[PDB]
Amino acid sequence: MYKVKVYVSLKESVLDPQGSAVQHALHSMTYNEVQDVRIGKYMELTIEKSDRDLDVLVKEMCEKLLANTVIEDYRYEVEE
Amino acid sequence: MYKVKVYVSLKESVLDPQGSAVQHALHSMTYNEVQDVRIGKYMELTIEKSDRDLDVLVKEMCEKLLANTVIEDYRYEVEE
Amino acid sequence: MYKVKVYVSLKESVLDPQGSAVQHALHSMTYNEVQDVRIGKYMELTIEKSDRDLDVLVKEMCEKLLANTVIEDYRYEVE
Amino acid sequence: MYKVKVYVSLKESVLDPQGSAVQHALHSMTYNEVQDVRIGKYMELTIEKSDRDLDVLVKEMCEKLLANTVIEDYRYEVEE
Repeated sequence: MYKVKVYVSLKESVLDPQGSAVQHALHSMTYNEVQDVRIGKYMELTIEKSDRDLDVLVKEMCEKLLANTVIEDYRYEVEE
Repeated sequence: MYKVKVYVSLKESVLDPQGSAVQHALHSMTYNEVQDVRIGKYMELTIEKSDRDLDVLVKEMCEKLLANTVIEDYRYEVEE
Repeated sequence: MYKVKVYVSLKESVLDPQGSAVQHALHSMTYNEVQDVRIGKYMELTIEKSDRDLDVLVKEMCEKLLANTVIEDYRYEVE
Repeated sequence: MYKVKVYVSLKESVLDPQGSAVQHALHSMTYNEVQDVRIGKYMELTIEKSDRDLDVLVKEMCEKLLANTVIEDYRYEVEE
């Protein structure tokens, strides 16, 4: 069947307090050449396949659960 | 400037309670064609080339903070 | 619009002289730490909203042009 | 060991003749929803770990062989 990977990232225009806290921790570890950190979501979905189209299925699952379209962009991969 | 995306997931010999809660959530929405859900971390770093080897720098950050080497695996991407 | 990236690669069970030539070339350039080289195909397509299923579209485009289903594997991305 | 993938494509300020040919064939196959086609190179390399920095290594292999510095762009992926 299908192995779909969905990547979710906060649109550039939005701020990321968690990513900044991490960056700070990295500076706290002397890894001070990290001028900025961004934290997103990564998902591996093993999809069978029903009377529903692959693109519609993934877009629906993304557009309403896996992601919050007013703060995060996404892209996805597929391989059988 | 190097853009460094790190992808951490969880060994395949490790359960993913978080992924399960999601599969269940997706099924309740009729997306019953999801056989499994693994949830991972995606991180975009912005590095300013220093006196430290890039591969050395990335390996250390992942191994010491970004990815728990005991229950997770990782890979990364580099771009200028 | 769909920015779509398909990746065609020779199956592991197939030999790749081109890759082995490039690897040799590298060795000549003193990079002997390269124990192997595989050369694949990278296509970046822009697809408009179609009445057809994206996965279905790509599979067909590969099976009959972008990929020789006899010696190559593929995968793809969508944005 | 290191599985290294280098992705060379062609700068966007350059035409992709090889792609237009591909686009045409697809349109002839009736797949007219194809608005454009850019073709690139995919390369999987297995590299022994050395004192050398992967980034430097890759950068160099590209500047002199894998990728034409004048008309192409590259990025890469690393996994142990």
